[PDB]
Amino acid sequence: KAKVKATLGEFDLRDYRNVEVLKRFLSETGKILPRRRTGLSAKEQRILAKTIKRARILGLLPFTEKLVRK
Amino acid sequence: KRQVASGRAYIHASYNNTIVTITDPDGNPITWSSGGVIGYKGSRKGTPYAAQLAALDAAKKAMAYGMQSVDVIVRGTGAGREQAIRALQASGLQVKSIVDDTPVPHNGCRPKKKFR
Amino acid sequence: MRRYEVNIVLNPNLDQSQLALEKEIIQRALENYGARVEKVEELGLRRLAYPIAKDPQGYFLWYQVEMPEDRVNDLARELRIRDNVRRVMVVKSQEPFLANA
Amino acid sequence: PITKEEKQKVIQEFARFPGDTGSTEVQVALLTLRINRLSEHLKVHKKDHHSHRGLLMMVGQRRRLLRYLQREDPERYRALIEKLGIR
RNA sequence: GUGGGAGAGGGUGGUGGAAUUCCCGGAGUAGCGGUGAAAUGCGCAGAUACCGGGAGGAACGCCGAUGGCGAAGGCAGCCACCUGGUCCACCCGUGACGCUGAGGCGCGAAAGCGUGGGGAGCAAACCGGAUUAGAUACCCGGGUAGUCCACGCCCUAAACGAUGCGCGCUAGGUCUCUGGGUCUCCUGGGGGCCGAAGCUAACGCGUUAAGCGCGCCGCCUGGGGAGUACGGCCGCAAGGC
Ligand SMILES: [Mg+2]
Ligand SMILES: [Mg+2]
Ligand SMILES: [Mg+2]
Ligand SMILES: [Mg+2]
Ligand SMILES: [Mg+2]
Ligand SMILES: [Mg+2]
Ligand SMILES: [Mg+2]
Ligand SMILES: [Mg+2]
Ligand SMILES: [Mg+2]
Ligand SMILES: [Mg+2]
Ligand SMILES: [Mg+2]
Ligand SMILES: [Mg+2]
Ligand SMILES: [Mg+2]
Ligand SMILES: [Mg+2]
Ligand SMILES: [Mg+2]
Ligand SMILES: [Mg+2]
Ligand SMILES: [Mg+2]
Ligand SMILES: [Mg+2]
Ligand SMILES: [Mg+2]
Ligand SMILES: [Mg+2]
Ligand SMILES: [Mg+2]
Ligand SMILES: [Mg+2]
Ligand SMILES: [Mg+2]
Ligand SMILES: [Mg+2]
Ligand SMILES: [Mg+2]
Ligand SMILES: [Mg+2]
Ligand SMILES: [Mg+2]
Ligand SMILES: [Mg+2]
Ligand SMILES: [Mg+2]
Ligand SMILES: [Mg+2]
Ligand SMILES: [Mg+2]
Ligand SMILES: [Mg+2]
Ligand SMILES: [Mg+2]
Ligand SMILES: [Mg+2]
Ligand SMILES: [Mg+2]
Repeated sequence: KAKVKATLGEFDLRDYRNVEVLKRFLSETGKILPRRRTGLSAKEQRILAKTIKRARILGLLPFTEKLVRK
Repeated sequence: KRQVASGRAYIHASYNNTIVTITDPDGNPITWSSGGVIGYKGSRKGTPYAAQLAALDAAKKAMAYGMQSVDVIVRGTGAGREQAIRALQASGLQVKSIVDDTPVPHNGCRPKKKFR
Repeated sequence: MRRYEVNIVLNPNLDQSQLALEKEIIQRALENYGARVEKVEELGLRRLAYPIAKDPQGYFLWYQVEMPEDRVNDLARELRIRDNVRRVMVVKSQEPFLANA
Repeated sequence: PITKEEKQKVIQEFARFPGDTGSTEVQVALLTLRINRLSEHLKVHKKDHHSHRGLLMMVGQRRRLLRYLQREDPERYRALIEKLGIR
């Protein structure tokens, strides 16, 4: 399986406004993805988290979702 | 005395019971059921069988209102949390979609002693 | 005077007399708190991920600024007191840390 | 807080000669500046304990560089002290 | 000094969503809850389940780690401001300015105390239901102090690495956080795991020493009696030294 950053451009980890990309590090549900699946370094992930949570308070990213099938 | 066509069907499962409410596409219920609604009383209510029959009884009771397409919402976990969706599938209701909506806090409330 | 970024998300449904009004009021705020305005991006109509003030959408603003520090908080208070402004997020500017460089 | 403008203005104020960054004088100047900042910050905020410890420390340093200075040249010490308003 | 950096380090103000409880409304019957089984309890004055709206308190899911910061206690949503500690590079400045530290002073989880707020969930005491030979307990249903905040006391702890601080010296290997570099790799600085020499009663410790040394502080001297008594000091008290 692909890790996110493996398929991706050279992109701001610090942009909370760009949803197109930030969406890719969310799960099927609103959950921020483990490093296992984001292929991100330690620092990187740590920044990514904070930029997500920002974006979330801005209504751009989902705080939580609902799971389909089941 | 509604004739509701398509509709939502929620399944709330616990370790103590299952209940199913069936409802209209804007959210108001139509009929419901539960392990205690049909025969069972004690612990017996949270068996998966009881979950089945609750599912069914509510779904036939929905036939009476004229239900056909149903969208499923599921909340909780218990035995026959699944068995209810199994019955509900082959019930004679065409299942639109299943969903798991189980509510979880972002960690706000102290739990009871049984829960930590 | 430091460099910040003001995000404003306000009620979508506005018409023109209205929208130009709240925008000029935001302006009168920034002038009044000593905020030089380096750039603006008006994104506008956008689909929110979750309903905000009963409404599925929002209208989007972004302002780069240089303003004195001890004001930024009060400036944000006054920016919020407006009814139609549903979120204000002010953020200290940062440089762009990249990835997959 | 303390920016390079302010910082420098003080170091060029207390240097023993042009170019000196680390003279005893300049260290006690800069110290004493930071000290004053912080004790103003705890004029409010009496509940900030960790900063307070920091200040006990800062103070400790200042006092040591003075103790030294006075041992070495008493005169330049009296200078430093009146100039800074201390002890 | 300069120039970079990482961080739940502290303080102050704002603010976001999830969830619980409650209240208003809709639709909707006969149960819900709960347990090994049950019963108290709640429900026809309409509950549970479902939808929409409001109010209020507390705590911050995923990220999250075997991670980070802090002198310790301890510290996790986001934002801003106020502030502490620390690390690397540059080799620029002072020129031994150092280490430790009896007393003192300050910090010090939780519970607890005082005065005034607050009160959702939880919950000592308490009230009930069970279980049992009995149940004063566990298990179930309620519930007050408390938990929360402001200010002032209290000063304990398995306050644990059960390992005082500082410095120098003594194979490596492996995982890792964070700097710098000519970036299979080197080189600082933290976190772990194996293991040289050595140590150790053993277990184990082993460049994060329990090894080889030096400095300084604390402490120990069979068990019970006993952290008791008397005395002093602190404390509103509880009680502490
Ligand atoms: Mg039951
Ligand atoms: Mg508003
Ligand atoms: Mg912090
Ligand atoms: Mg803080
Ligand atoms: Mg009602
Ligand atoms: Mg009754
Ligand atoms: Mg009754
Ligand atoms: Mg209330
Ligand atoms: Mg975790
Ligand atoms: Mg800092
Ligand atoms: Mg030199
Ligand atoms: Mg010389
Ligand atoms: Mg002492
Ligand atoms: Mg205490
Ligand atoms: Mg307490
Ligand atoms: Mg009290
Ligand atoms: Mg309770
Ligand atoms: Mg009894
Ligand atoms: Mg109880
Ligand atoms: Mg020793
Ligand atoms: Mg590197
Ligand atoms: Mg440490
Ligand atoms: Mg190391
Ligand atoms: Mg190692
Ligand atoms: Mg050996
Ligand atoms: Mg070992
Ligand atoms: Mg050593
Ligand atoms: Mg030993
Ligand atoms: Mg003793
Ligand atoms: Mg004896
Ligand atoms: Mg005692
Ligand atoms: Mg005596
Ligand atoms: Mg006494
Ligand atoms: Mg007395
Ligand atoms: Mg006692």
